[PDB]
Amino acid sequence: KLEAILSQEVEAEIQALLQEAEAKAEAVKREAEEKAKALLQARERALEAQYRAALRRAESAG
Amino acid sequence: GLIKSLAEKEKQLLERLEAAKKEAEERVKRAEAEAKALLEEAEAKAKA
Repeated sequence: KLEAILSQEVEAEIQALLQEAEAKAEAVKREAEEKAKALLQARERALEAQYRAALRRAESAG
Repeated sequence: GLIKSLAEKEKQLLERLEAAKKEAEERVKRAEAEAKALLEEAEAKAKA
């Protein structure tokens, strides 16, 4: 039959789509974690700068 | 044959694509929501 052909045609597209769309929902979850990570790394860098500078200022004053 | 077999099957083959587009979008939206809220927490924290 012609109908036994057709059911294999949907079940084929509808797995490719759902693997593509779990390869976007994975990729985003990665890039966002590495984003979140880097936005606290940069937060680390700032704190040092502002404390190293500050201690020198208060020393020179005294 | 008879065209009523494949006529009323086509309108199920059509549903098999349709439910596919749904669960593609509705999954990638959640991840974007999880990213948005994650990078907001990373501000709330950084500023605190």
